[PDB]
This record gives sequence, structure tokens and C-alpha cells, in this order.
Amino acid sequence: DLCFTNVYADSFVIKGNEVSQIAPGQTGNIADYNYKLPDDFTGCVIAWNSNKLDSKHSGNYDYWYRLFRKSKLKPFERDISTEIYQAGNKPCKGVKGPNCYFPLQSYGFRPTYGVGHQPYRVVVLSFELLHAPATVCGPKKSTNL
Amino acid sequence: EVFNATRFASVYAWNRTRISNCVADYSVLYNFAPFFAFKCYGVSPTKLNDLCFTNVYADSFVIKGNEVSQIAPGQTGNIADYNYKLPDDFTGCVIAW
Amino acid sequence: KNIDGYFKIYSKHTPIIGRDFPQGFSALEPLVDLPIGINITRFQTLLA
Amino acid sequence: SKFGAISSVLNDILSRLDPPEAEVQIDRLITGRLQSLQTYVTQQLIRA
Ligand SMILES: *[C@@H]1O[C@H](CO)[C@@H](O)[C@H](O)[C@H]1NC(C)=O
Ligand SMILES: *[C@@H]1O[C@H](CO)[C@@H](O)[C@H](O)[C@H]1NC(C)=O
Ligand SMILES: *[C@@H]1O[C@H](CO)[C@@H](O)[C@H](O)[C@H]1NC(C)=O
Repeated sequence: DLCFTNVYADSFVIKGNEVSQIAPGQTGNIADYNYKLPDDFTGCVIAWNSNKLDSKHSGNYDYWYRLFRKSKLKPFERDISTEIYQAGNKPCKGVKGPNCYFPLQSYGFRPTYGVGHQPYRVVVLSFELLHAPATVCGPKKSTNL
Repeated sequence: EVFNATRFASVYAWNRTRISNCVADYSVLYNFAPFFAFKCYGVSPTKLNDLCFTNVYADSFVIKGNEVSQIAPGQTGNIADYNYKLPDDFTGCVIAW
Repeated sequence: KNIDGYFKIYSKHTPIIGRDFPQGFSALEPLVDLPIGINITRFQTLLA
Repeated sequence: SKFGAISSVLNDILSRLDPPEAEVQIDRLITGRLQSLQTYVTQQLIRA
């Protein structure tokens, strides 16, 4: 029974503890390098476990998450990039191994993990409740003015 | 002293060293070993110098190459089941060089 | 401007005195409010 | 006076906890400090 100016749907698969992590202004590598919500967030976050589409025999290492970022992540930012994180002072950028680490690591999932390590599927609905022409409603009646 | 040792114990008998009453500067580990697996779970590898820890355990044991990837929370294998099993709620980092 | 995405464009067109950037006050009428929501850092314009 | 919050130092609260959790504590501090200032102002009005 509300009217919203514009609705944004953001979708990604994240682990069970990360559901507790994902919330307006929290701590953790996912919350600060992978996805950050605004402090005054107005919306809903939807989480349900998906162990039938993100799991298969011999595992599935298709998904990804970032742990190495130069700074914190501004809210709603697509910082998609493959740049080696610098450690110490070496300009590396040429070879893996010591003090040259990849910004993201495989998000491998198998059908046999713990509940905190299960493939949860998360989508977040963001709404804009402001005095502006809306686009989305629900039930309606149009009684004459 | 845990990185400059010469007889790192085997995985079956993993020496557990208790670290207390010290300032945990991580540059000393950064400069000592050319790592190949610095995966962190409970904390950020960049963010280690700004957190105060009640107690730190340093369990050191030399192991094979694939066993480096074997050793992780929620894992399995001949080492992960009979030699050393990492807890699922592991708040810490591993270092492999 | 690009505050929280939502690109905004402002315009008011008038055959003003025509010397140059003038003095008299003039408000700006919005034309399009569009939620782009992408990364933005540099600016350039296209000529004829 | 902590006024019912974690600590009486706003800067300590800021540097110790995250924004959306220290928000309640700093709001408590505001409600305490402003109300105290209100009492001071009213008493000053009576004395004046
Ligand atoms: C987004 O734009 C800001 C503004 O300069 C920039 O600092 C940041 O690197 C950009 N993020 C990208 C391109 O992923
Ligand atoms: C051991 O200590 C010596 C003396 O400081 C140092 O030169 C060497 O790099 C250290 N080696 C390791 C593996 O820590
Ligand atoms: C741990 O015990 C093993 C036992 O062989 C030893 O070789 C190693 O030096 C010990 N590490 C210490 C005391 O830091």
C-alpha cells in the first residue's frame, strides 16, 4: 500500500554468516570491499538458501568475492577490477606469490558444507520514499474526486 | 622465533605456541617469508595492526603443496580429518611459504 | 550533478544580452532526472 | 555524564563503534546534553 519513485533490485550469492554481515553499515571484508549499503538505507534485503543451484558434485568454483581493496567501498559501487594488491613498497604487478595477491578469491561451493558455509542467495530491494512521481503501487481504486 | 625455527614440527604432532604480552607487529612476518597462501578468514590481512587480541596461537607445521589448500575451515582430506582439522568458526589467518 | 547516481540536467535558454556570461539573475529549469548510477570522473564535450 | 550510553566521550564513542550502532548512543548524548542546556537556559531566564 505504498508508492515508490524508483525500485532497484541488486542480486548476489553470499554465505550464511554474511547474511548477518550484510546490513546498513557493518564490518567485514564483504561489507567494506564487496558491497556497502548507505547508513540511511530504505529498503528490504531478501535471503534464502540455494543449495540446489549453487552446488554440484566435484564442487563449483564459479563465484567470487573481493578481499583486497585499496580503501573502503562507497555505497552501491561496482569496483570490478583485477589489480594485484600492493604489500610493502614493491611495485610488483607482474608475478603472483609473495606480497602480490589477487583482489578477489574463488567462492567455491559444494553440496556438503555447514549451515554457515551454505550457498545462500541474497537479493536486496531498495526503495526511494521521497516526494516525487512514483512508478510502482499495489491494490488500487479510483474513486472520483 | 616461530618463523626462524629450523625444526618445524610435523602435521601429526603440531606444536602449538602461546603468544601473550607483546605488540603484534605483522611486518616481522611480512619480511621473513615469501608467502604463497595468506588467506584470512576472521580478520582482514590488511587490517591486522589495528586490532587488539586477547590471545594468539601460532601452530606451525610443514606440509605438502595441495595440503596447503586442504587446510581450511570446513574442509576434508587425509590431513583435514586425521592430522589437523580447522574449525568452521576460525577467526584467524594462515601463512604458507 | 551525480549525487547517488540520479543524473540531473538543468537548462534555461534565453537570447540574453549576448556579450558574454551576463550579470542579471536567472533560475534554472530542470529538464531530465535520470538515474544512471555509474562511475563518473572526467568530462568532455562534442562539437559540430 | 554518560546519560545512559557507553561513555561520556563523544569522540571516544565515534572512534570505537560503527556509525549505525553508535548512532543510538550519540542520540542519547544529544538528548541528555541539550536538555541540560535547556535547564540552564531556563534558570538563567528566571535569574534575568
Ligand atoms: C569511481 O569514481 C571515483 C571518483 O574518482 C574513483 O575514485 C573510483 O576509483 C571509481 N571506481 C571505479 C572506477 O571502479
Ligand atoms: C632469522 O633472523 C635473522 C637475524 O635477524 C634474519 O637475518 C633472517 O632473515 C631470519 N629468518 C627468518 C626465516 O625469519
Ligand atoms: C615445536 O616443537 C617441535 C618438536 O619437534 C620443535 O621442532 C619446534 O622447534 C617447536 N617450535 C617452537 C618451540 O617454537
